[PDB]
Amino acid sequence: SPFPVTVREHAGTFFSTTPDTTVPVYGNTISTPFDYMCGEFTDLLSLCKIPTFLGNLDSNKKRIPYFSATNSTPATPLVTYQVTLSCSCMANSMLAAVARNFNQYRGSLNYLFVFTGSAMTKGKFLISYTPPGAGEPKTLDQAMQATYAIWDLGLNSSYNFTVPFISPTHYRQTSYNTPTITSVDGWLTVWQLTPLTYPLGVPNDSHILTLVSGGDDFTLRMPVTFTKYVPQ
Amino acid sequence: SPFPVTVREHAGTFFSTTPDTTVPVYGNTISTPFDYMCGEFTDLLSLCKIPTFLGNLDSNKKRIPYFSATNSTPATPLVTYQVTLSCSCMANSMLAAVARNFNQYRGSLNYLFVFTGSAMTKGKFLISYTPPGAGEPKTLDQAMQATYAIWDLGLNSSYNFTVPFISPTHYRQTSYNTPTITSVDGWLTVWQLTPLTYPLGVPNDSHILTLVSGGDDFTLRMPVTFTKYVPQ
Amino acid sequence: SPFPVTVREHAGTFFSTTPDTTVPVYGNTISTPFDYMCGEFTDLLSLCKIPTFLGNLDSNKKRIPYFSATNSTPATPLVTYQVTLSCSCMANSMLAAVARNFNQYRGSLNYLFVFTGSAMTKGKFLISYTPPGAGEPKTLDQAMQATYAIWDLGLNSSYNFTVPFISPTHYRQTSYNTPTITSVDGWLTVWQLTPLTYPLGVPNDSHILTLVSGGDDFTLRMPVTFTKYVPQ
Amino acid sequence: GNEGVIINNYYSNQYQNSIDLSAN
Amino acid sequence: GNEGVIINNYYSNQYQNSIDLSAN
Amino acid sequence: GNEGVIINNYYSNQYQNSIDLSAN
Amino acid sequence: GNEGVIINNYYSNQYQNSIDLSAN
Amino acid sequence: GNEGVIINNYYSNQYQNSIDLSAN
Amino acid sequence: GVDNAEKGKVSDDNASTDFVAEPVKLPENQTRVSFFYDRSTLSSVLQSTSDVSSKFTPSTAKNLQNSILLTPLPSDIVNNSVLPEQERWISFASPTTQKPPYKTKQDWNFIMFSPFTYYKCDLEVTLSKNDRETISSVVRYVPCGAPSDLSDQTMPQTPSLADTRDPHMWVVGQGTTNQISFVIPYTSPLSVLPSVWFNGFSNFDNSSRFGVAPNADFGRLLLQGQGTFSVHYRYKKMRVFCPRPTVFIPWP
Repeated sequence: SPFPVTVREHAGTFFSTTPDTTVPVYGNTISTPFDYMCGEFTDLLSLCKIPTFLGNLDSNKKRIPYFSATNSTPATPLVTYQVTLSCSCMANSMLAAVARNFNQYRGSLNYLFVFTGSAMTKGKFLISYTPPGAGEPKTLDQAMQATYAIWDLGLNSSYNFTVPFISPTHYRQTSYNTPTITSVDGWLTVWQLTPLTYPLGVPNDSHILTLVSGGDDFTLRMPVTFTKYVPQ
Repeated sequence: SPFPVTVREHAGTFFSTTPDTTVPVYGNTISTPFDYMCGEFTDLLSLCKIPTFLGNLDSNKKRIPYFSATNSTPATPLVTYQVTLSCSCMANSMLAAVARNFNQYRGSLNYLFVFTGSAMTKGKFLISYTPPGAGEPKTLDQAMQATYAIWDLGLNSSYNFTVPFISPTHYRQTSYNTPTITSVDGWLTVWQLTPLTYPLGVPNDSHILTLVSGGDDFTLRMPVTFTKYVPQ
Repeated sequence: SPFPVTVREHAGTFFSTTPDTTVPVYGNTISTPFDYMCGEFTDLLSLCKIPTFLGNLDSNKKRIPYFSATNSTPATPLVTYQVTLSCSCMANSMLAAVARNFNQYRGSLNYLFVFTGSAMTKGKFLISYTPPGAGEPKTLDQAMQATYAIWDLGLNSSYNFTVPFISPTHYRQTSYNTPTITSVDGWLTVWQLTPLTYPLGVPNDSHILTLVSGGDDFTLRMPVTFTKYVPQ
Repeated sequence: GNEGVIINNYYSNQYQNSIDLSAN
Repeated sequence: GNEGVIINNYYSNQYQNSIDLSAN
Repeated sequence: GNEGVIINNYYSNQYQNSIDLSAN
Repeated sequence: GNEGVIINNYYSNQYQNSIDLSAN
Repeated sequence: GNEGVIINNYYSNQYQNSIDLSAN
Repeated sequence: GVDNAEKGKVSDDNASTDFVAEPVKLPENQTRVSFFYDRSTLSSVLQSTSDVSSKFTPSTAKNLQNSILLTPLPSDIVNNSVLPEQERWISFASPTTQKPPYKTKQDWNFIMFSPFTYYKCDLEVTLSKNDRETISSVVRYVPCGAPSDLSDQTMPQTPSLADTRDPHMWVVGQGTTNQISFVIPYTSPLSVLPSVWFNGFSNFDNSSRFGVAPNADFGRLLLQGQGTFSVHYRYKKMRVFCPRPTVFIPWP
């Protein structure tokens, strides 16, 4: 006999994210075999962990994947990156590209620096991560009072620096209208501890490539659409 | 094959209190961990049992959390509270605040009195609960003919008085348009048995704090919305 | 009690290919017995494997089921069939008739040639299948550089030639607007290796019947409707 | 052919379909 | 609280409800 | 991914979804 | 006669149909 | 009285009906 | 700590490597490719001015055709093609504004975020009428690369689109809810589809439009009946291959 039904108040509604399927109109069809394929990946996090380039500003305000250093120790940081997946600095990194499609993140961030100067060039940098609350570090004295690692040049070319996940909340926002304590987490500044030093016949300026990616315990969640824009 | 259905006469109706759920549009989402939290409570009754302040009238018709007593024994009660969770007297107590959102109650009521006079002040009060039927008690002779307890001042500062649940019905209304035998249950009056007595150098007036709450076997039921009002 | 239901956004839609049945309005009816019947077939592929006639062009542009050969060896192929189930050449073969109602095919194709000349006539043909990429073979030298079989006349009248399924994709389109690498697969050309030879009193022209069909491992898939036309 | 439903047909097989029978 | 249906929820528990998890 | 229904799919798996097959 | 549904009647047999009873 | 449905009530008995209780 | 990026890969560290810290990982799986793409996103729009019982005829009106090419990539009439074909670039609808809408159809969310070279999946399509006027429409689904069959009616006053064995849908009446949804299997003859670019031609004389793969779609949708309908795509059992760059975003 027919079953009595109570039509809910949302009849006919199309839920773009309902966790259910719809009617198949061309079933019993074989999906063209692709067993020969390679390169498949199943988690978008894989992408977030691939170190990608940061956009630094050239002397002519042009965007370049590195910063310069020479035979001197500035009283100010060579570069300053605000730790937000919203930083214009990492706007075109795979990390940010993926994060733009998610609401929150959690975990470590890896800032990879690759020294491209000559083999004869030496020097030491102090990479610091300053948590918020007391503002951006104004001096080396302040920067070294927070989380930091000293990078010494030599045989190995790069330094993998991790910005520890230090937050009042378990998750942090990927973007924001105005900075809040849940969307902005401090700064990463790299200072010149000792001047880049070298012999004669070597260009005064050395270029350090800069990249970012999510660390080992980095995660993103809540799929969303980012603010649309016109390509150019 | 498709199932025959009989669409009930209430199709499309939105039942605000249907005991069923609706469609999830963003599932497989983790609720931000909060295991570190404390202070959680699961029953609103917990609140009803917390003794909260009664609003007594000041000589200038101002509302105060206590009443006065001195070296004399008035022929009339110092205070009179009609036992109704609707009493203007307990209007701002947590008990009444919660009860306003429920239809009926049942069980004991606790009226807590705290003597705030000096340590040198002594005295005895007769707290009486008069069930209805013969009207409010006009004299001490009448008051002591109903349920009562004699409160003697001393080392212990407060007296926890219980208004027994005496009713023709198992449950009683929380509010009413006009008083009925199921919404009004008598009066609680506190009399001065012996005058407050004290030595020289002590202020003549002593203040007794007054509070209410549901007793050990107190319960409320049937969630409802109280008569709205404009805050001020 | 009535069951709460969520009416999907496609209510009332008639799906011509839904894999479900509809309501029976005259059940418990016996299908007139037909157990005496013969000739039943259950797979349309059976039809595709039956060799059927190709349409060759007559000297007056008329369509005939064969081509001519004589006492000479032309520097050009006697016939050229582009391997596409869309070839106008096989347009009226059962293979093409069935394929027109399917989207893709896969597997071998059998081109059957039947020599109808006299018993006194001899000769050898070189049947070649040239995969695409370098265009149609212009000479015998080019044709014999691809897949080919030499057909020698004699006691047995016909030659069953197979066009191997050589494709960049697992399946190939049955038809197309413009030729693509997934809808056109090369050419089958038959050349005269040695001239048809014979004694006196024998007509100079011999007729070779030409047929096509799907091979042993030939399959079709995805039922569709072909471009309609007006019979004539 | 084109029978892709998990749950059994709501109508009896004798009603949903014609009843096939052999005269021998 | 206000869960009065005999048959189980049509949607998974992980989808119908937020997933509760302890960070410790 | 986004499969949160308790009861099995009403349509066969071969109809509801494309049939995955290996050519080897 | 014309009873071709697999699943049992939703309504009790005593409600769906008249109750047949013998007076003897 | 007038309960002629084979399948159990979709709503819990405590929700579909008033809960009867003895005060003794 | 130190490393060498020239290797082609460096370790994925957490705070414990260089400092006195602990891993802080929490389970999460909303980043899985299948889950991420398993949701409906606006991907196309369709418009028809002819009734149900009539002969379907390809038409365009202010950049809206009455048929669609099922592909997340940009599609539109290309060089006066009879039906929409896959485009190689996106153009503004207006010749002046230099602002969207674009004249080309696509799943903006897919184009803006497709960090892979190839993809495989089934397609759940949703078609919705843009206004509340009672719907009365017939839609024909044509498998990838199959004949469009834009023929005449074989019988008077019948929707020519329904005159086929191809999967087709017919919705009409005040009992309906002005929409249609269904799922189709991957039907392309290709094993996997190129998600962004196809570095090659589609024909043997290499005369096609370089950059577009042959039969890289899920078929087409032809519609007849009055109205404008928006289309959504939902990628079922989505699988992706070979990581690649995302669309560049202007520097803030």
